[PDB]
Amino acid sequence: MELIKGQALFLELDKKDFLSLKNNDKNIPTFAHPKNQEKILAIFSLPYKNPPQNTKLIAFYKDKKEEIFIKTLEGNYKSEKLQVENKKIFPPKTIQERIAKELKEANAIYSSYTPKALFNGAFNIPLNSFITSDFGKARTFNEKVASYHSGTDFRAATGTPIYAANSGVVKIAKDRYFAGNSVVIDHGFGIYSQYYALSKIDVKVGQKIKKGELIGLSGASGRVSGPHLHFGILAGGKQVDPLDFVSKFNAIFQLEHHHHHH
Ligand SMILES: [Zn+2]
Repeated sequence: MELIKGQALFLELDKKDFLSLKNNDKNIPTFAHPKNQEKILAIFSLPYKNPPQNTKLIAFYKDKKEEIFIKTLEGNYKSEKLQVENKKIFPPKTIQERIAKELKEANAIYSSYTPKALFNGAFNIPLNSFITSDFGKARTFNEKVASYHSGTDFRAATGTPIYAANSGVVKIAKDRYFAGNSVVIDHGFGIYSQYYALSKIDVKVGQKIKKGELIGLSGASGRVSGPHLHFGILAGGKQVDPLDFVSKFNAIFQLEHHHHHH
């Protein structure tokens, strides 16, 4: 199999006598295929940054082992040059404790696995065909610093209402240093959706949220300048192309075949 770096893949395996799916030492959790009761699923994701050239997974069954080979593809990522506030790439030493704190909090959330579906059918995606910066765009900040885009940016006037892409539990709902007013929702199965750069936050941590419920208003408080929604997905432990992820998830989990938007 082949997978573009920075993308997720839904792996389908026989359910009968299955024990474990392992990358190297890492256990990859599995969950029931929602339509085919002879199959189970796992989410496998490749990092955008420094991915392996090839991956070998092993599925352990009671009486056999199966090897799954995945070759990393480079894809067709583009690039942009951006001017940002200097503080966003050179934070003063005195604020780096706050950044380190917010990193530890985020890591605790993403390393906590919810072994049940909190979502409800397909993810909604924004009704918006003006992507100002796609996932994985290579970036040069202020002519000298490099990065890559870890989510997808949609042109939106400040104050555009933002609705949860699916049901789940809110895990983050505050201003964070780099990407501003931020909401993160746990959907179960290690799937998290992210909404950054907001001007207003209308949810609170621990709140159960339904698909299509208002979580805030779009803003211009993010790392990059300009009014936009930053939308992200973390799945399989990695930031992945969120529009691509939603397309693959929805093909499996949608309850109706119609168009999925709020
Ligand atoms: Zn962004």
